[PDB]
Amino acid sequence: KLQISNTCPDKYRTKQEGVEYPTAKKITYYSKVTETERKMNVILPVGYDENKKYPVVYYLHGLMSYEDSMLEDDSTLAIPTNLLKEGRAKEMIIVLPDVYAPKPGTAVTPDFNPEYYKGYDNFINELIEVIMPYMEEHYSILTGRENTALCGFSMGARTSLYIGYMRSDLIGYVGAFAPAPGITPGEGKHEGLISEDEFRAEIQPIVSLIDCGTNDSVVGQFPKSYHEILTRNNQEHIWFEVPGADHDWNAISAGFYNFIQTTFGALN
Repeated sequence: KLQISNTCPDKYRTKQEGVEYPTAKKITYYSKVTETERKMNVILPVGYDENKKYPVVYYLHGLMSYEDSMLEDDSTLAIPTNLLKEGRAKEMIIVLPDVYAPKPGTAVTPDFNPEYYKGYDNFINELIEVIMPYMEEHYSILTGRENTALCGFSMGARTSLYIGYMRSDLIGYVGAFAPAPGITPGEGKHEGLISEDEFRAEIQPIVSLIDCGTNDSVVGQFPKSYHEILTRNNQEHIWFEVPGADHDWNAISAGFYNFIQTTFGALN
């Protein structure tokens, strides 16, 4: 079945000569959840045909530079196309949200702190009440958990795990690349979104995947702790480490490379 690569080969995370890659279009929309105008990038597949329907991956940034964050390295645009060429991924639509979606009147400046993190926690409502309906009503998409993936980096990865397990009925594929502390209680001090024994779902993700560099200076051993908790709870998932990598694009690209090989039935 799947052969997990601890490191992403350069050929897949970089744009190859003579290959066409998809492009991002920035969408401005209104959110009834934040009561503000917001933005997201939508990346349609090459040769997008409105007479076909496509599965969707939502890819969540961490504390970086909002919806453009995951375009800073070419792995996001390159990996799905490069796999597709070898028959190793499905055609898909990629959405890059602005994940910081605080309730009205509660926005604070970015801080590695639970108060700022509340706006990431609220993204569950932005995704389900605003962005998913936006995508269904503006693009030719396949709906349902078998056609819906959610992945992210750092605070975006914590948020992907949280939404992926709390709403596994909507999300079939969950990818967490170096997830941040605080889904569960841990030591600043995180009181936890949920208890360790609560970190599970009544319906399993089709694929759940977590990676981390072995030298991550920002989230440390918290991804491994999530691996350990999910194991204790028999929530099957893929866990792997990226040798020598820090909180960086080597860890992210290895995560996205392995994740996209699994999404939407690509392994058959």
